[PDB]
Amino acid sequence: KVFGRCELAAAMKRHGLDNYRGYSLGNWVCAAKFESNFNTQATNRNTDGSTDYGILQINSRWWCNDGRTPGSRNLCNIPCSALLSSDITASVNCAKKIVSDGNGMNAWVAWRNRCKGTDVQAWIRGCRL
Ligand SMILES: CC(=O)N[C@@H]1[C@@H](O)[C@H](O[C@@H]2O[C@H](CO)[C@@H](O[C@@H]3O[C@H](CO)[C@@H](O)[C@H](O)[C@H]3NC(C)=O)[C@H](O)[C@H]2NC(C)=O)[C@@H](CO)O[C@H]1O
Repeated sequence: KVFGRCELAAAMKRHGLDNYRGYSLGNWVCAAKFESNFNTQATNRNTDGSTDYGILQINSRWWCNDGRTPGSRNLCNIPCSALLSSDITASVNCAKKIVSDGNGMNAWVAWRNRCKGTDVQAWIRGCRL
């Protein structure tokens, strides 16, 4: 499913992401935009052999099990395919664990390079929240 900007904002808010760990909603929407272009089915393989999954491009080396990443840690205890669902619950629950792991949102390379330090509030402009 390819979410619309405000549609995603609403879903993430509903799932408790607004200001989770001090990160406003605009940060999460900006991250999803640049990580997957709001597409829940997005996947991208990395050089180390791991793969990033879904709306928030969660990596198989640490967070989920895809059965083909030797050394995967599976910290969110879920098959990576669960992160591609049209329902973002699994992705959100796992993201909460990731952002709490010590490096905050820096865990998302696109957030660090394209969202961090920008006016993220613009990402939720005009949305009925
Ligand atoms: C969204 C996504 O999946 N992002 C991936 C990153 O999570 C990953 O970065 C590495 O993540 C691990 C797990 O959070 C980091 O290890 C943690 O480091 C912190 C502080 O340094 C420490 O407090 C934690 O104990 C430790 N976690 C454990 C359980 O070992 C690790 O530092 C990150 N590596 C780097 C280079 O930032 C990167 C890299 O694989 O991939 C993203 O896709």
